[PDB]
Amino acid sequence: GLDSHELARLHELARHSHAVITRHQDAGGAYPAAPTFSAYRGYAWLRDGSFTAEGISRYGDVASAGRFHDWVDGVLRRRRGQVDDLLAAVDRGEVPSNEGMLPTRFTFDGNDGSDPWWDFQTDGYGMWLWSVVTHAARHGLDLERWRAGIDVAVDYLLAFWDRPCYDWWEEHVEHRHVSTLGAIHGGLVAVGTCAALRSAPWSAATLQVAARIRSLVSAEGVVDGHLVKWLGSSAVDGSLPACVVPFGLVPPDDDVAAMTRAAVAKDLDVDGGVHRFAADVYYGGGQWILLSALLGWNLAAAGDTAGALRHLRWIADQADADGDLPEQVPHHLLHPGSRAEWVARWGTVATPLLWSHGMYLILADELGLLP
Repeated sequence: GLDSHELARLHELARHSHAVITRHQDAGGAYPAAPTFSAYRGYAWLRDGSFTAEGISRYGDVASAGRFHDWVDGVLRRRRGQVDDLLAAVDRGEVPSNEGMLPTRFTFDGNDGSDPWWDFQTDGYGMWLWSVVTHAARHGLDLERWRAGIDVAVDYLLAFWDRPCYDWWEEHVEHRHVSTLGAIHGGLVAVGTCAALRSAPWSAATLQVAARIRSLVSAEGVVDGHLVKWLGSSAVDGSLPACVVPFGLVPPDDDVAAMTRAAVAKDLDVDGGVHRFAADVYYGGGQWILLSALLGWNLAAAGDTAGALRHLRWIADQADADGDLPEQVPHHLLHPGSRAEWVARWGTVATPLLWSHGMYLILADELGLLP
């Protein structure tokens, strides 16, 4: 589906994607979100990092991906006691406040980088479980290397999966977001179906809770045949295809998968560039590279190779002169009048965003296009 001109460019963007991610990986193994963006620099997210790590693992850099998993594992083992205390509080009928929960931002030395009152999220822990299991399977690795950190994440998610939290976008703490539920589900199914983990004390529980997540989504997270952004809403969010691939609420051929891809395309995809959600005013609500990649990945997995390629091409067209991929671009803005104030406050849009590169690597690999 690609000529020599396109292939050369796509190959080069893959090589550069690998290079930029590994150049900016912290000494301790964390992947930063964006080394030069004011509001993100100095911090790591499990969400960004897990997708970045999966792109790097697919690319074949076992060493780099492993160092990320090492970093996460060690950070989580350090929270063994915090998690045990949260669980003990629950058992005493004293449910912890959001202010006491595990963090969203991490410093590179594994401390809280932000206050969870303001950004409490559970998705990243689910993503990490998915990521580490997938990596180990791909490369034939012994999960015992990372198991104690897996155990912390599992225990935490089994307790807290059903709690309201902010979405991937740091919005709406009172709601239960389907792509958050989906991320947790993906992680739980990954560990619950992993033969190396068959004897873990939580083995059966992970699949039972995954089933509970699917029940909740069936009851409150599907409208008019499609997934919705949060339980009890009617609208879609551009994150929702992740619920299909990779997180597996439904398979790619399911009607709800098809309808969800179609709804996201219709409501949020403009010319190949996918918006986050209709009300998005962040930088005016631009078109997100990672979301176009996510949709493309989902299209590839459904057999729509042409649609996948169209989204891959759109992403490639957003690379700057150095090959760096921004977080988002303003070719179409949902709320154009809101962009200037973001630029004025926080600077120009995060570029490179490592997650953009990670997602590019995943989509490229899905289409057989890694060099």
